[PDB]
Amino acid sequence: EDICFIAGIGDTNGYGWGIAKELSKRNVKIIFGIWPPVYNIFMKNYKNGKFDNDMIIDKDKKMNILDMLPFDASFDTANDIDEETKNNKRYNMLQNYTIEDVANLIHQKYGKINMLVHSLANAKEVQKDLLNTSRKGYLDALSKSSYSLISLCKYFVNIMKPQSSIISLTYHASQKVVPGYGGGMSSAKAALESDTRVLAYHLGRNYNIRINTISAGPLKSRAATAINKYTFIDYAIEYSEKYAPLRQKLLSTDIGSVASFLLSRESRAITGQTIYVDNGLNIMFLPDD
Amino acid sequence: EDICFIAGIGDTNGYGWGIAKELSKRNVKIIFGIWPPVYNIFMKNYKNGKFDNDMIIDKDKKMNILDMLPFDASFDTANDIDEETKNNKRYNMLQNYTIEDVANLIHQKYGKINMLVHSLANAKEVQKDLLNTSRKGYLDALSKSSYSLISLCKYFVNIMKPQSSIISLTYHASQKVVPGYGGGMSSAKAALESDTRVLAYHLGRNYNIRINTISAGPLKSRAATAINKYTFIDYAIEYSEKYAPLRQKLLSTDIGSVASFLLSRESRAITGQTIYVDNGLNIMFLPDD
Ligand SMILES: NC(=O)C1=CN([C@@H]2O[C@H](COP(=O)(O)OP(=O)(O)OC[C@H]3O[C@@H](n4cnc5c(N)ncnc54)[C@H](O)[C@@H]3O)[C@@H](O)[C@H]2O)C=CC1
Ligand SMILES: NC(=O)C1=CN([C@@H]2O[C@H](COP(=O)(O)OP(=O)(O)OC[C@H]3O[C@@H](n4cnc5c(N)ncnc54)[C@H](O)[C@@H]3O)[C@@H](O)[C@H]2O)C=CC1
Repeated sequence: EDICFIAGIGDTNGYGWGIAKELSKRNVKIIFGIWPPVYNIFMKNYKNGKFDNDMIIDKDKKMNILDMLPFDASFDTANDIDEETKNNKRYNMLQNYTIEDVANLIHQKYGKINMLVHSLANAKEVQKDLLNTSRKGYLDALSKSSYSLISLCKYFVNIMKPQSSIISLTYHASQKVVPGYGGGMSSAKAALESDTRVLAYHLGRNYNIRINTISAGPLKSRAATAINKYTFIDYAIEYSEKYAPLRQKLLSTDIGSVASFLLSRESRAITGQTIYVDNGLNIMFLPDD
Repeated sequence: EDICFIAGIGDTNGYGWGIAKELSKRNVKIIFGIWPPVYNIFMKNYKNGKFDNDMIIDKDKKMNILDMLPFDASFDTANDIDEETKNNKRYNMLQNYTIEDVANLIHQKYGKINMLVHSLANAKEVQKDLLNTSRKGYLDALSKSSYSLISLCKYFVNIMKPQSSIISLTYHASQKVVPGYGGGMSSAKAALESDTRVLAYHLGRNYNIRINTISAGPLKSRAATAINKYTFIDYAIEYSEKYAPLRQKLLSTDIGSVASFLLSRESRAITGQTIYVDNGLNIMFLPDD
């Protein structure tokens, strides 16, 4: 029985969904971690069957979601919750949404898991360029998009089985400059990739757990659409579809099937790596046009 | 009907064999390309059942070998083979072993294939360090170990279906220095890796075909043993098992399962990449003890 917790899903148009979809093809139980502010709305859409078609698997089956829990990557433990949030309308009717709390919650209800997916990003000033990003906004991007991975590993390793696997999503902006990806997001991804290597060492040596990161190509999702700089995401997609070695549309399931492989034992020898799933765009220097 | 041609197998102790074994789990037909000098010995052992145990695939499956053909990567076409090798004791009783001839041969007997594996390397002066390698020895290593890939692509591309996949094997000595990996082999691996990217562009744009390379960890194979440096290989294996993030023996089938994934459609969005399957050793800078 393989159980996978996916941190970072707010709809069916992101990478988290493509990953859950592909893992279902392999019969793995899925648990969603939903950011509190969109939890109730997500449950409403779910309950009203708005995701039904999106849950049908190729092999003529239904995606099996074990559970859906409110989850906020910016809070490590219960005593980290501040006043302003502890009174927020969207957080009031919710409890146990901190990293340690969800880990205890999952362990208590379903036992130990063996697959972990970090699929979340957030930066307050993603619209501003690096030079004009404030210290507060910069640290916010790193806390939510980078440190969250470290904390997830620290708390979930206690409820994971040996030889389990972890993955996260990153973007090439960390290695090469892409104008438009601001707010410290490029910085956060750079830390994520570096941290993945160091975590691979500690997790590998002490628990025999693997951890890799997938560098994906452009995907018109909510997080992306909110980067605007006809917006940043529309440009990257068009560019990728014109100049990438492989001229085909990049689907969330393309990252999903690769994630599925990295999360399985088929890849027991791969760890601390940044795997590119972008139709090869990253190998290009000079375009044809 | 998936058909894969594996170029570079002289026994069951190499990566070519582990790859063949893993591909058989997915029921893909295997065609072996055997270097002429060792063709007779290999057929002899196979015939006398000296590989029957190695052909056992976990699930009691029996490795499915479609065909076994003599093959020499140093010759592009029939009129490339010199008089000497032509009348050589080991080549006399054989024919159609050049790159162009095996392609036409496979096509004529089985039609188009969709999987190509370049699993060979060779260097006359591997025992010498770069500084002391002659021009002749250097060009020989590149000719046999690097150009062979480009040539294989040129002739096999015509007998491959769209969306097919190609992989080769490389070693980290191309990116970082490992004393002992001489004769221009480090050079050859560097070329192969760069060529993999360039070919991904061409193969991808014109044939919608993918090509990637696997950077494997140390394996005590025949080619590896030739690198007399208690030999280079024993050191590398011992060093990998004591310092890699994942302390475990690296099996040929570990590279095999990754090869299998890259050759299947599950990796449609990956191309031109160098994927490390080395228990994570490449991410380390300073060893522990
Ligand atoms: N869309 C793209 O073009 C690319 C995306 N990526 C990465 O893929 C990952 C997922 O992003 P997408 O599928 O693009 O977008 P997405 O918008 O579907 O997913 C991001 C999720 O993070 C959640 N989030 C924000 N702050 C949170 C917090 N404090 N706690 C928990 N959840 C929180 C949101 O609810 C959202 O569902 C991100 O890490 C992103 O950087 C990597 C390459 C490209
Ligand atoms: N063993 C190791 O530690 C590592 C090996 N590699 C690569 O893996 C690939 C396969 O090597 P191994 O499994 O190590 O050794 P192997 O010695 O079993 O296989 C190489 C094969 O190439 C064939 N060969 C040599 N010249 C040829 C020619 N002109 N035409 C056709 N075949 C020819 C040999 O018969 C041999 O079977 C090589 O490209 C090697 O560089 C990459 C990382 C590590």
